Amino acid sequence: DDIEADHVGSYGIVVYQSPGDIGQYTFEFDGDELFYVDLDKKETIWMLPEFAQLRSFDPQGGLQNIATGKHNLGVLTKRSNSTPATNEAPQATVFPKSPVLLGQPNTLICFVDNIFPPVINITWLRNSKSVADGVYETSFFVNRDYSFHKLSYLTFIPSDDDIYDCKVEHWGLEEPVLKHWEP
Amino acid sequence: SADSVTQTGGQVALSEEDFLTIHCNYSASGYPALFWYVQYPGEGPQFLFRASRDKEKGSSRGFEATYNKEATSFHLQKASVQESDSAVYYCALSENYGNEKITFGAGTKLQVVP
Amino acid sequence: RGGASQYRPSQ
Amino acid sequence: AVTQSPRNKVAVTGEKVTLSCNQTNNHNNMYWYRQDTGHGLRLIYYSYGAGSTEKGDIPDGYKASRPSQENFSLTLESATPSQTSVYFCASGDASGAETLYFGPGTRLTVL
Amino acid sequence: DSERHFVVQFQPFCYFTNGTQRIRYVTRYIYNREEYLRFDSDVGEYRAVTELGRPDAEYYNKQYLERTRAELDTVCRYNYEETEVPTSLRRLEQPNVVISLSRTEALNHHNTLVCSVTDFYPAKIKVRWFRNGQEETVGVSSTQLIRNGDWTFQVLVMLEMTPRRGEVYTCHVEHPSLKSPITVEWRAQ
Repeated sequence: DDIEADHVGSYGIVVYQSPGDIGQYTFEFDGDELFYVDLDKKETIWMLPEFAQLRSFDPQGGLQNIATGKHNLGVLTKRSNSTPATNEAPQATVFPKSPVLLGQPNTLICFVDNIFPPVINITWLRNSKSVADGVYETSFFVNRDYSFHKLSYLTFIPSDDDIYDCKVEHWGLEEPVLKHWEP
Repeated sequence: SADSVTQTGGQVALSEEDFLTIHCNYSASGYPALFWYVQYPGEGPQFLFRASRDKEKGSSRGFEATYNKEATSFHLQKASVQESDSAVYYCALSENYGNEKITFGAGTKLQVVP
Repeated sequence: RGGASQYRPSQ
Repeated sequence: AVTQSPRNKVAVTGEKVTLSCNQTNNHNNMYWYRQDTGHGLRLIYYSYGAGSTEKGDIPDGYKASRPSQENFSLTLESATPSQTSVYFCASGDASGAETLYFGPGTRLTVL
Repeated sequence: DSERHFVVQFQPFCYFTNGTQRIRYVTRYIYNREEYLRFDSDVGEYRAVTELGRPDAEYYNKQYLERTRAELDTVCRYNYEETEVPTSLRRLEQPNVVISLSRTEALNHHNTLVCSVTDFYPAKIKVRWFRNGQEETVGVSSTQLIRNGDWTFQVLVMLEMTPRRGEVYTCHVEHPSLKSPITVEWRAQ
């Protein structure tokens, strides 16, 4: 069923949700995040800074299409007689970016798939304590089944006495789910 | 520089049943959609037609223009003007950015003599 | 500068 | 139809002036242009929807408000002679390469 | 029922084949996770996918047909030639290659060599195992290619083996980013 090609560019994916007027505007190329537009700062945030020096995108295009999202989400909601979205339980998988070496700076990656709707909290735990630094995450990527996936990154130094957990909080989960990981 | 549209000087005078041509060349950084608007006396500009890509022709009420990316032109054409065609014609464009900011030219005044 | 596919409005 | 208020207005330098625009087209986008000899039409401010205000190409000396879908005002806090012009309001359906529906304009002269 | 959540999704797709010689432009309109309307350049117009899209089909085709068809050029082809060519299609990140032995080394005892190939881009790559300069074909397996999310991938390639005196095992890696193949050696002590 899936369409095949050498490359796939998604120039302007719009995700608009209610309540809360929640929006995301992104550009994808071959599955990777080119950028997302920060709607509050009206700024295009590039995944790879080096790219922004050779290409660009006016955030206004993001604002415009996001506005149309707000418009279409209302026409469609009403048209569906308010059929709400059906929650899904997301799944997390934790792995290191590169081979783990004692005392060698590394990055722990938490891949979360089957996210729907696209609202979630992904945080990290070290020795059961939440981490607040060196944590970054991608935007919501689109999936063929229209659910989403997202990845969170945690910089850390491999150690024999350190424990890690990727915590995922979502409406489709009764309690936050912890995906454990140890070197 | 910012996108701009350049069209024939200021005022042109024709006789009724003459053929009409109003030039428009554009300087754009993306791949813009092109338009022509007409402003009759005491009114605001009103849409004539658009063209989104090279070789596409827009038309309305006898007026037409073809998107020519090679010469970056969108020259207005009209077979035989009438006195009521007297007005100000504007060339304009919007970018493929999704911006929806429409940039206009300086406008060209057309006087079709009775 | 990049172009973007336009989300078209309904109704 | 798009209607502007007022149609005519004479003001003095330093005066606070506000031009009003109303459209019942149910268009999401609204814009404010000024028209001047040699310049054609130049975008001052525009809006993607109620509560939104985006600067155009020449926002300096101006401010705008989109308190609702139908209305979009342009305000000249401190009128200067350079702001003498004919202001035009337009609405559009925010569909890429959309067509604009203009009002008949507002002639403003700052003496 | 305040906990009712609603959402829309607009998913545009520019499918490129053999450069821009062939392009398929698809636009999907989604409510919650139901695609109800879709434009497909191969089809040439908008088509309702579900009942929900019935009300839009006619309006979209009457209003946006030409403009949407033209984006195959004004968005897809334009973005590929003007923005992808100098960035995405130019990105070359060389893989880092290291070898590890799964179990403690016991001469003449079964074991597994793991070649970790990480941080490379693009995704297309080839990893081969060699025993004393001879390619191994049996006992070779690999994990799934992993998309790290930062424009790099990784993969683990395993070789079931038996360390013997003087043997030299080589992990061989070919990738567009390498002018020459990377070879890492593991020697049976």
